[PDB]
Amino acid sequence: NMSFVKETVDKLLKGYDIRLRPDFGGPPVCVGMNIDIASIDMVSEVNMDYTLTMYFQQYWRDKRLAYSGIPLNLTLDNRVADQLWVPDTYFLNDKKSFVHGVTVKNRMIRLHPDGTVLYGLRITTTAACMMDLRRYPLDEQNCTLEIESYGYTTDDIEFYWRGGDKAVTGVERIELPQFSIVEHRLVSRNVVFATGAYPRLSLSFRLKRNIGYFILQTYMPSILITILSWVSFWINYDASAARVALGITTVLTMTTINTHLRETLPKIPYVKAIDMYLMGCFVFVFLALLEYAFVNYIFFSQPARAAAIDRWSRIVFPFTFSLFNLVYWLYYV
Amino acid sequence: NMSFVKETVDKLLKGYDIRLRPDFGGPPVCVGMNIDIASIDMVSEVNMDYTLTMYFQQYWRDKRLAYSGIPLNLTLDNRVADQLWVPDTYFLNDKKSFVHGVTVKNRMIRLHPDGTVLYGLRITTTAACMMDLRRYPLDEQNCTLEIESYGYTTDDIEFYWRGGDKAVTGVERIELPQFSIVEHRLVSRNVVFATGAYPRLSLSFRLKRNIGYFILQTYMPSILITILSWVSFWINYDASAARVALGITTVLTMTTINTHLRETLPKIPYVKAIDMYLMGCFVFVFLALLEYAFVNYIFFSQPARAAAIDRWSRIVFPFTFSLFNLVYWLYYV
Amino acid sequence: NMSFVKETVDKLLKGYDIRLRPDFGGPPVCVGMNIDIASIDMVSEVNMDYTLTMYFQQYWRDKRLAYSGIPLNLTLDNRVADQLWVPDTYFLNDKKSFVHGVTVKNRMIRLHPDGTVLYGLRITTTAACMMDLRRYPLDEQNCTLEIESYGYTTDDIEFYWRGGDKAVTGVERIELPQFSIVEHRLVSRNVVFATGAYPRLSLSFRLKRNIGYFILQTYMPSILITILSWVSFWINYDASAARVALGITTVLTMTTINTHLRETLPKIPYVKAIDMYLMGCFVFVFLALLEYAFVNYIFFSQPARAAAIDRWSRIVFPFTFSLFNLVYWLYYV
Amino acid sequence: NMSFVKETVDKLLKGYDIRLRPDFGGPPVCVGMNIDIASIDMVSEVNMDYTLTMYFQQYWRDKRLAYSGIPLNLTLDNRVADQLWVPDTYFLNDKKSFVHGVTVKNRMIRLHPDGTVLYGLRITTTAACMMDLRRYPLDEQNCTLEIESYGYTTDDIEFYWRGGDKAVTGVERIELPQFSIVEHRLVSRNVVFATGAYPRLSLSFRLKRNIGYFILQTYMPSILITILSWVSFWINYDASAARVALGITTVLTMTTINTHLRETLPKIPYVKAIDMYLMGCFVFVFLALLEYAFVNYIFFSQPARAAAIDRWSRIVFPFTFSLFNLVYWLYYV
Amino acid sequence: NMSFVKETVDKLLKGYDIRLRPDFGGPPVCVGMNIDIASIDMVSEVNMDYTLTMYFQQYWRDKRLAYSGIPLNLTLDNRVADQLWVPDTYFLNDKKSFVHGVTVKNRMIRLHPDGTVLYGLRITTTAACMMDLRRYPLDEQNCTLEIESYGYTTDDIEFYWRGGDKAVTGVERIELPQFSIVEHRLVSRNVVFATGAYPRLSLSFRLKRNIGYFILQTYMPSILITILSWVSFWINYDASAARVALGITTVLTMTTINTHLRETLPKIPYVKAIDMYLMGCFVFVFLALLEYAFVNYIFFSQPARAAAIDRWSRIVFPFTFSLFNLVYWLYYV
Ligand SMILES: *[C@@H]1O[C@H](CO)[C@@H](O[C@@H]2O[C@H](CO)[C@@H](O[C@@H]3O[C@H](CO[C@H]4O[C@H](CO)[C@@H](O)[C@H](O)[C@@H]4O)[C@@H](O)[C@H](O[C@H]4O[C@H](CO)[C@@H](O)[C@H](O)[C@@H]4O)[C@@H]3O)[C@H](O)[C@H]2NC(C)=O)[C@H](O)[C@H]1NC(C)=O
Ligand SMILES: *[C@@H]1O[C@H](CO)[C@@H](O[C@@H]2O[C@H](CO)[C@@H](O[C@@H]3O[C@H](CO[C@H]4O[C@H](CO)[C@@H](O)[C@H](O)[C@@H]4O)[C@@H](O)[C@H](O[C@H]4O[C@H](CO)[C@@H](O)[C@H](O)[C@@H]4O)[C@@H]3O)[C@H](O)[C@H]2NC(C)=O)[C@H](O)[C@H]1NC(C)=O
Ligand SMILES: *[C@@H]1O[C@H](CO)[C@@H](O[C@@H]2O[C@H](CO)[C@@H](O[C@@H]3O[C@H](CO[C@H]4O[C@H](CO)[C@@H](O)[C@H](O)[C@@H]4O)[C@@H](O)[C@H](O[C@H]4O[C@H](CO)[C@@H](O)[C@H](O)[C@@H]4O)[C@@H]3O)[C@H](O)[C@H]2NC(C)=O)[C@H](O)[C@H]1NC(C)=O
Ligand SMILES: *[C@@H]1O[C@H](CO)[C@@H](O[C@@H]2O[C@H](CO)[C@@H](O[C@@H]3O[C@H](CO[C@H]4O[C@H](CO)[C@@H](O)[C@H](O)[C@@H]4O)[C@@H](O)[C@H](O[C@H]4O[C@H](CO)[C@@H](O)[C@H](O)[C@@H]4O)[C@@H]3O)[C@H](O)[C@H]2NC(C)=O)[C@H](O)[C@H]1NC(C)=O
Ligand SMILES: *[C@@H]1O[C@H](CO)[C@@H](O[C@@H]2O[C@H](CO)[C@@H](O[C@@H]3O[C@H](CO[C@H]4O[C@H](CO)[C@@H](O)[C@H](O)[C@@H]4O)[C@@H](O)[C@H](O[C@H]4O[C@H](CO)[C@@H](O)[C@H](O)[C@@H]4O)[C@@H]3O)[C@H](O)[C@H]2NC(C)=O)[C@H](O)[C@H]1NC(C)=O
Ligand SMILES: *[C@@H]1O[C@H](CO)[C@@H](O[C@@H]2O[C@H](CO)[C@@H](O)[C@H](O)[C@H]2NC(C)=O)[C@H](O)[C@H]1NC(C)=O
Ligand SMILES: *[C@@H]1O[C@H](CO)[C@@H](O[C@@H]2O[C@H](CO)[C@@H](O)[C@H](O)[C@H]2NC(C)=O)[C@H](O)[C@H]1NC(C)=O
Ligand SMILES: *[C@@H]1O[C@H](CO)[C@@H](O)[C@H](O)[C@H]1NC(C)=O
Ligand SMILES: NCCc1c[nH]cn1
Repeated sequence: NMSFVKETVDKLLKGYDIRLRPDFGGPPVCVGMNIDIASIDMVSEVNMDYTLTMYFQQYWRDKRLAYSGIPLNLTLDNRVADQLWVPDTYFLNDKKSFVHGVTVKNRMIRLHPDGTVLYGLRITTTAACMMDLRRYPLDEQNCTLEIESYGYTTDDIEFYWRGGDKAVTGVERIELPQFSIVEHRLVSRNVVFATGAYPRLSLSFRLKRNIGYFILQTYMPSILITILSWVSFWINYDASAARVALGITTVLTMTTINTHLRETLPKIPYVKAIDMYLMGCFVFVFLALLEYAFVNYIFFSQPARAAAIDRWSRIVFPFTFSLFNLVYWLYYV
Repeated sequence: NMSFVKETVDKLLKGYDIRLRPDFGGPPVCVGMNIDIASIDMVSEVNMDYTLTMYFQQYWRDKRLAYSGIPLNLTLDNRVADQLWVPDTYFLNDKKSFVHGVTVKNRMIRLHPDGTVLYGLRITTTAACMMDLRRYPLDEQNCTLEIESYGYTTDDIEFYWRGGDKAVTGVERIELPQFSIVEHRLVSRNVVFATGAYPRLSLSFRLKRNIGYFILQTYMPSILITILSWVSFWINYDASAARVALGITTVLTMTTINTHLRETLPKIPYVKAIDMYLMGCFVFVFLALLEYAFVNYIFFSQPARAAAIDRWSRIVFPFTFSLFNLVYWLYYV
Repeated sequence: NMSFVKETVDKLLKGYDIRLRPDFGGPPVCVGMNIDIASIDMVSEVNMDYTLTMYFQQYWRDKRLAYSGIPLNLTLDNRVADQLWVPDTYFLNDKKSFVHGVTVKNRMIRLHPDGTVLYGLRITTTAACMMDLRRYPLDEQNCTLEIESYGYTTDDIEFYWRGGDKAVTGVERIELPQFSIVEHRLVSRNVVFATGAYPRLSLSFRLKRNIGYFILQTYMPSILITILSWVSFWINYDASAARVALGITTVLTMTTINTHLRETLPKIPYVKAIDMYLMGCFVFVFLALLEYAFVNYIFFSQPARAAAIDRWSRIVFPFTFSLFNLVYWLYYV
Repeated sequence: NMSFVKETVDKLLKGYDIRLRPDFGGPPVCVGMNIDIASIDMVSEVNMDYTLTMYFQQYWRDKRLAYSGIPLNLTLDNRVADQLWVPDTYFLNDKKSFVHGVTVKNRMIRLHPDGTVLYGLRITTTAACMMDLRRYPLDEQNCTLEIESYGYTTDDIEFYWRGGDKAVTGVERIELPQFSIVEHRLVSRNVVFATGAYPRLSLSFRLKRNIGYFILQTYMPSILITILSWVSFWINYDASAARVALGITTVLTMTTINTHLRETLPKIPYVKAIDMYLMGCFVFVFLALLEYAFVNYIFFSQPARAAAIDRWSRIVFPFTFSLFNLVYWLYYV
Repeated sequence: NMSFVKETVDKLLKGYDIRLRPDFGGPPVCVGMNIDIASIDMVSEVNMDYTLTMYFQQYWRDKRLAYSGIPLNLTLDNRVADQLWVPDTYFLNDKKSFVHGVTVKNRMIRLHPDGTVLYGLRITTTAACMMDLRRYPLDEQNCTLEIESYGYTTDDIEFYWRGGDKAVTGVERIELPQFSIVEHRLVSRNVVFATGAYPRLSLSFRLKRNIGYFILQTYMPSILITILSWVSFWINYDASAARVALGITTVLTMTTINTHLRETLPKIPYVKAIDMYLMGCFVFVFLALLEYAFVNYIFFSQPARAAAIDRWSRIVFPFTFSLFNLVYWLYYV
């Protein structure tokens, strides 16, 4: 009977003060939370933030909304949520979050006979994640979503994960093009500020970055250019022009590769591992050119010593570069 | 008689409760749906999403809105839609969507004497499509648009296509630049979540990326540079300058092509077939240059051995390149 | 008497029903439309759309608003437009449009003694224009703005241009940095959909691109680089290093030019005219380098043959390039 | 007495008709405008528009709001501006303007005992400024802001700058990194349209561009490269490789500079002064290389003629470049 | 008893007039402001602005809201903030600011028994901060946040930091990668405009840029290229091709590095210190090439003088560059 249900809803909402929390002046209202992660849209190191779309649901108990005589759970229209009390839950570290509004506001209100209220939203947020990219791209990020009550202290509200360790779902279905979610954690605690103690929930992901693309697109050209520089040591004895032309081509190619690659890398202004590796390759080709210059300078007066120096460099350069490569791949793994 | 129509409408809306679905507590309301796709703006591989503009239409029946004495269809102003009940339909896999509002909100409400309601919106949505670019650019994508009620379960609402396979129209007129609509499919089903069973409609497009410019511009340069690296072998000593020029040209052109195609392609992190093809061609030409360097170094010592190495390279390099190309092509096509 | 005018307006708006169109259940209400174009902000080929700012004016006759005793055209505050029926006019091919709202909403309501209503808005609309860049940058586009009633069919409303071909003004004052408006047309007709017949207005512009910037930026440097690559023919063959360096550097310059210019071009899936010209220049310079390689290979055997080949090249390359330029410029113009 | 002030304000607003302008049916209302420019955020040549943040104040007299018994100016809350008549003032040439809304809407209403109303807003407008970049980067631009009534005509409203030439303040404190505000002018007039005459105010700035950055980073590298190209003439003509490499690498460096400058400089579909200068330098280096080619071709038969041509080139090329620079700098300054 | 609290609140708001400030026509209302800074999202030199997120809390006393019988602080729902009077506080140097509204408007209202009101917001604002980038990338910037009453003068409202110097917290926790916060200052004063005197609060940060990234990616390549241009000196002057090619290769590499760095570095329209350093390095390599040109011109007639010139240059160029670098690093540090 629609008229009877309308009468019940009007009776519930009449004399109902939306400005007062449930059990005002009494025990805090326990609010449980569920997060169904639809998808992690993207992760950006330039802005150091990740975009996250989720179904965020809050469960609590408002005795003023308890009804009797109806053996049903009333799934009301979303607009009635504007006439109820809802927790002032906000995301601590978000930068731009919104609730989808097509074709209507993605909002669900479900009343229960015992006064229990379920309130669901579909939120696309952009949470800030500070990233330690000193080991980029061989890095590992820990990005968290923080949930807190904005106004009410722990004396008026409490947050708990509804469902224990399985309160957050959908993480296993996330397809991140570059990262792999190694682990996710749920944390509940109380934080302290000048006004008092606030409840706090935290959903943490550990993202591990794939390195195949960097290996097959970033390091390999530099290694090949270094080998091409090494080729110079086995070019004639008096090729004062062809050998220096090969070195010139090597240096110009190294500069072009570094410039274009840094263009194809995030513009974050601090030293990274790939920057160190490219600097090392540049220093190595520069040292090869310096060795050629010194050999050419001493070639006319002491040809035997020049040839000996060239032969010794033929071994020293690959060995020193391999030592540097080993210490680099062991320092960053 | 506008006065009589206005009185009838006022009687219809007097006592109407938008917080209660039609036939509340009884059978679920069957909501039929039509989509008329105006156009698809773009299918971005970088963000893995596609923009779609459509004339979404919902058809249902609310017996509270049935009117008598007017043997016509009441095409009311869109604002009356705020005073009625509308389903909480939302697109499950959208990242941003809006209803156009110029000059007025693009919205149509039509009432029939038997309580039938037709509700039209003009919606532009950026729906997420997780592409698979392993076989890029010869891959075939499948991008879907999902439609699902938010709050009401199957006990309160049911979805179906109004017109069978003719429910969605305008697909054949989609002017996609880089894709072609191979086939569009309409699916209806139910999905069980922790909160119950919900209806689901799906509109899926299969897109075959046009080979075209990709074949005509990407693989051919690499093949030609490999052919040049081959023809660099049939060089005697007196034409050594020409061989040096050919080798340097091959290396520089390969590097420039690699950088250009890694800068002017959708910046997806993970590797793909084209990347492996380009790296293989680079490796082949680099190894050809290394072979020339070894031949030049050992030419003075044992010219017969150097000539034998040159001839064996002439025999082997095209054969190995052809084997690599065939295994790559049958591994991806 | 301001109070008397207030009483008259209140009497006009007392009992007025916005949800019902004028002449409801009778002849369709004729609406005459004027457009005063302010400027065309941009015409993006990347997004294939143009931004257009205009004053959109609608003219109809709602006899429910007819008043007597005040021989003046009542210019009312724009907010009263929220209390009147206005046509659900929308733009068929827009993507993102809005009405400026600073300092107030750019909206104008003017009532006339015979019930005539004039309703003006200032609209900035991004209309999609699916271009044809096969002849880029010598193309001639045709971009249209489509105006249609959303909910009401031709039985309820009938659009027409108020003033004939003079219904659209401000075309001559449009300042397009790149294009030049050749012609504009106004079309009025009816279009049939499954929901009935709808009025349709179309405002079409034909835009002709200006090629001077592309002439100086691209077409001249490519020609100069090709002519410079032709220099190697006059250089004596015995100076192998000079010709090798010239060919390699011309190839590298052409590669850099092509890469930068393509990166400054959209990713449409077909080859434009400028791409054809750049590819032709690249082919010419690469062929000159290969011709030098062939001459340096065969000069040891038959020096007279090599000299004859060079003397033939000095005529063939300029003649072939002149023929290529002639066919390219005649084909596209 | 707060209650007495509340009663007076309510009596002022009781029976107030916001739909009618003050003194309706009589003399037009006089609106005096002040602008206090906080900053000019940016100037963009790509979009040809400038961002402008201002305090915009309007002064008029509505005798319906006159009150007695309170010898004080009533600074009311901004929300009361939604209950008062305000002029429909808009900016004729803006594209995206808004009123700031943190913490509250930046808006001020001040009522005077004689009924005078002062209405202040904080507006950030992106105004469209057409620019003549024929003399970029040596150009001087003129950017205007147009203020006009939308609905009311000269028979209903009249604009005048309040304070004469001191109406607009804050101009001297504007800090444009690239421009310098030479002058600003205030103009008041009437514009005729099909709907009658409308008041119009215009605040115009004349901005002169700073050229130090363009001298350091743009002209100087080109001049240095052109000078470096002349090194070829002071090298012995038998060293074919050295001079060929010099000419071709100068051409390559000039191409790199030109392309990267075009990428960095704002996009424009026409020819600028800087482009003319770059093309001139390119022509000079191209002619230097061509002259060297002529010398290398004719040196064997007539070494005396080759030496004479080299001496004439040494005399002419610096002289011709100096003359070209002198005429270029005299024409554009 | 929640009904008692509801009655108390209704009595508080019975007849409350939001349009009137507390003690209207009396002493000015003291507003104490606290700021809890969460993070600084970015600091931009292209736009000269920084993004700041903060908990902004205002403290004042409204006697109209004083209540008795409830010995507790009433933390109300944020929506009640629309039913009270709040200061028209705004930020004087902001460009785009908003209050986060997920899952609700991040806003807090707390009423104290003595009528004291605490009103908190969570605000993200893009505050303009003009920068003196002459010493970039070794500069120290000063960015200020200005807080002022928009409509009320010092006769009606007074701003003061609440808690003394401890009014702003969270500064030490700001994680800026590129910059490093040195000192933050709080200033309180009154400014005088044409209308009257307005209160003003200012929060100033002094940021110091970090130069390690610039040193290891922007200065070292130039230093290495200059050292290579030096090593060009030790080649005997007879070899024209080698020295000429090395000098011009250094010039071309310097130009490419400069252009790609200007692309990667911020695009500000005026001169910095890095630009002067790059111009100095370019001048050094240019002078090295010119010196070799002079030596190659005079080597045949004056071999002793040419040898002496080379020997002297081998010490002069390193010494001159060392002096230039010492001057540069002492001037800017
Ligand atoms: C990314 O980085 C963040 C930190 O920046 C990590 O978050 C931390 O996660 C750990 C768990 O892995 C948290 O440690 C746990 O804190 C709980 C809360 O402590 C508060 O409340 C208790 C009372 O309930 C107080 O006693 C305490 O002082 C705090 O006020 C504890 O309840 C947990 O205790 C668990 O272990 C102990 C033994 O050590 C047992 O006795 C307990 O029963 C229980 O099992 C625990 O200490 C830590 O607080 C988090 N920090 C923050 C800032 O959130 C993320 O985990 C990381 N990401 C990933 C993927 O790891
Ligand atoms: C892009 O990729 C998506 C998948 O990711 C494809 O979507 C699938 O489309 C197929 C059809 O092409 C769907 O298969 C159909 O499912 C219907 C629903 O079945 C569900 O419900 C029933 C109970 O009602 C369950 O028993 C069942 O397990 C499912 O949960 C079926 O009714 C269909 O059956 C049809 O065929 C059978 C014979 O095979 C007949 O007996 C039936 O009468 C009927 O004709 C059918 O099986 C599939 O469910 C879709 N997947 C998803 C996840 O929705 C898109 O098609 C693809 N894009 C393109 C262009 O192809
Ligand atoms: C950019 O491209 C668009 C098309 O994509 C062009 O728009 C077309 O413009 C032409 C006119 O130049 C339009 O053709 C005209 O259509 C009118 C409307 O037809 C409807 O109404 C009539 C009855 O009035 C019906 O019979 C008909 O079936 C339609 O329902 C016609 O009235 C016009 O008639 C012309 O020809 C007849 C002879 O056949 C003459 O007697 C008339 O006097 C008149 O000359 C005409 O047919 C066409 O419809 C437009 N296309 C679309 C899709 O609307 C733009 O012009 C182009 N841009 C530029 C700048 O040219
Ligand atoms: C950027 O470029 C714009 C133009 O595109 C410049 O704007 C022009 O500014 C000049 C002033 O510098 C304007 O000229 C003045 O116009 C006034 C208004 O005239 C109108 O209204 C009067 C009635 O009030 C009518 O009679 C008249 O026909 C117009 O309809 C005049 O009052 C001014 O007259 C003054 O000078 C004359 C002599 O020239 C005297 O005889 C008068 O007594 C009086 O002293 C004057 O003519 C011009 O109108 C503006 N253009 C436009 C389109 O409005 C900007 O100045 C420029 N930017 C900068 C920084 O300079
Ligand atoms: C970034 O740049 C801004 C400026 O753009 C700097 O802001 C300035 O900060 C200084 C303090 O470091 C301010 O100077 C202070 O002004 C106060 C206000 O003076 C007015 O009001 C008093 C009465 O209260 C009048 O007497 C006076 O005439 C003014 O009308 C003073 O009260 C302060 O005095 C304090 O210091 C002095 C010693 O310097 C003591 O003798 C006093 O007893 C007292 O302790 C002081 O003079 C200045 O006004 C600010 N400028 C602006 C425009 O706000 C930032 O500091 C800078 N960033 C950083 C990190 O430094
Ligand atoms: C209405 O809500 C109640 C409470 O959530 C539902 O009761 C659940 O019923 C399922 C079995 O159907 C049990 O497994 C759960 O444990 C019950 N919940 C609790 C808290 O005991 C009830 O099913 C719902 N009814 C409808 C029609 O939605
Ligand atoms: C009101 O709308 C209904 C539904 O579109 C119209 O009924 C249709 O009439 C056509 C013939 O004109 C039939 O082919 C359809 O099958 C009918 N559909 C239904 C659902 O009945 C009806 O004609 C309209 N009213 C008027 C006066 O035209
Ligand atoms: C709460 O206080 C109100 C107002 O005094 C009173 O009417 C009501 O009866 C009280 N409720 C209880 C349970 O005492
Ligand atoms: N243009 C009227 C609405 C419509 C057309 N097609 C589908 N819906």
